[PDB]
Formats: sequence, C-alpha cells, structure tokens
Amino acid sequence: GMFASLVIPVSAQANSGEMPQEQQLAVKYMDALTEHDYKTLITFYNRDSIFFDKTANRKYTGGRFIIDFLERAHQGVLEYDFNIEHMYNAGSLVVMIGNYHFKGPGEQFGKPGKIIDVAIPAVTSLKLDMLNRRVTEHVDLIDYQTMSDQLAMQ
Amino acid sequence: EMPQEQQLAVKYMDALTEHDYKTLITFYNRDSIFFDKTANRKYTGGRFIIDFLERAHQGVLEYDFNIEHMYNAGSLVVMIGNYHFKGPGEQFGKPGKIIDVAIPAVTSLKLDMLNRRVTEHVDLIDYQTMSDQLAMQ
Repeated sequence: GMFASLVIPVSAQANSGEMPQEQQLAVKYMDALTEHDYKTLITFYNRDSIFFDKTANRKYTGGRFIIDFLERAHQGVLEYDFNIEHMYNAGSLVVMIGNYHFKGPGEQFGKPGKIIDVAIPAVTSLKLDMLNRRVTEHVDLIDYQTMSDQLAMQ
Repeated sequence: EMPQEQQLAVKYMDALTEHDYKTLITFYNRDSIFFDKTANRKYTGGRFIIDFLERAHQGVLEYDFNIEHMYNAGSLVVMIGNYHFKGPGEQFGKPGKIIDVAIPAVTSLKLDMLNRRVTEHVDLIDYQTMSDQLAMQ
C-alpha cells in the first residue's frame, strides 16, 4: 500500500473520546513545558513536586526550585517539541516515549553564535494528582550521548 | 564499541528472558529490587524475583525482549522495546488457550559495576495494549 505520515499536535487528538483523562492532562503539562509557559507550568506544582532527570542524576524538589532551574536552563531556547512515538498510562502514571527536538540558538548546547538542530531520544513519565491537577513527579530519562553525537557535527 | 554498562545489561536480559537462573542470580543480592511500576508490584532479592518469574511465566513457549533503542548514563541503562510472550493463558484470563502478546515497554537497570549486580530493575509496561491484544484471543 501507499502511506503518508501526518504530524498532528497531540492536543488535537486529546478530545477524540478515546484518550484517558490522565493522558489528556499530561498533554497540557507537556505543551506548557515545551512552550516555556511557566505561568501555566507552576500551576501543576506544589512544594512537594519532584522533577528528576535520572540520567543526569539531578532531583529538584519543590515547584519554586523546579521553575527556577527550568527558566535558567532554557535562557535563549526557542519552543521545542516532544515528538512522541508512544504514550500509555497505568492510572495516574503516564509514560511517554519519543524524541525532543530543539532548533535554534546553540548557546545552551555549547555552540554559541550558531544555530543547532538536535533530536534527542527520551522517556518521560509523569505521576499525576488528578484531584488537584498536579504533577507530583516528573522523571526524565534522556539519551544525552545521542545528543552529543549530533552536536559533534555542528 | 558497546559501552560496558550496556553489554552487562544485555547479558542480564538474555539470562532473564531465557530463564537461565544460574547466570541471573549472579546479578542479584537480597537487596536487588525488581519494580514493575505500572503494575505497582515489587519483588526484592534474588530468591523472590526468581520465584515471581517462575510463577509469571509458568509453562512459557516463547519469551523475548526486543530492544528498539538502548542508551546509558553511567551505570543507569535504559531500554525501549517490546516484550513478546507466548504461553498458557490461565492467569491472563484465557484458560485452556495459549496466548501471544507483544507489549510495548521501557526497562531501566541501575547497575553496581564493581560487583556486577542489578541494584534496581524498573519496568514500565503497556498493559492496556496487552489487554487490547488479549481481547482478540
């Protein structure tokens, strides 16, 4: 057969009638994160929320500390995409397998004065508190070596 | 070329999926944790992990973890793939049948590289896909 691939924002799939509510909430969170919408993002945290990049072995506890870390880390970074291959959930634990695509100024990537383009494999999980519309734990497993391999050519 | 941490993870997964318990037990002490975070099921220590595998996989015909992408950050190894299981259906709600499922998953291993042990094995398994497949069986 002849097939094409259509790139669709997950927000346009969220209301199909088939996506679990836990996944729908994860989409809202990830759209805020990847757009650097910190006003929205901080609504998903409280003083007990955890952001853990397990690959980097960096665990931040508390929404104010998480937001400051994110804002600083992304100085100069343009909106980025999370291109998912698969998302599933077990109750309030949502698991997303995909690639994070960054294109733009390369200062944060060790490439000052250049434009970079990288696609970084990752698994991200969110444990959600559905009553309070909160992320209690965000765990990232980022393939930094693949990112480094791509940057070596830029 | 494969990092040593990845090579150990493949040795461990091959032992697990073959049920080569003599090799597998070399990776465990009584503190090694197997956590299926999606099932919210934990087993700690080689004896109890192996007992779980014996029960979970009783009468198995075929079992493999087909790795689609693997990476590591130090002694943390991450494997994205699919578990293929063919075996008796009784415990999957299908008595008298052999079921055949191919389940999307992420498995991460935290390795003790000094002692050549798995300190934490965390599974994130897509059980809803498994259920969708079983519904056709």
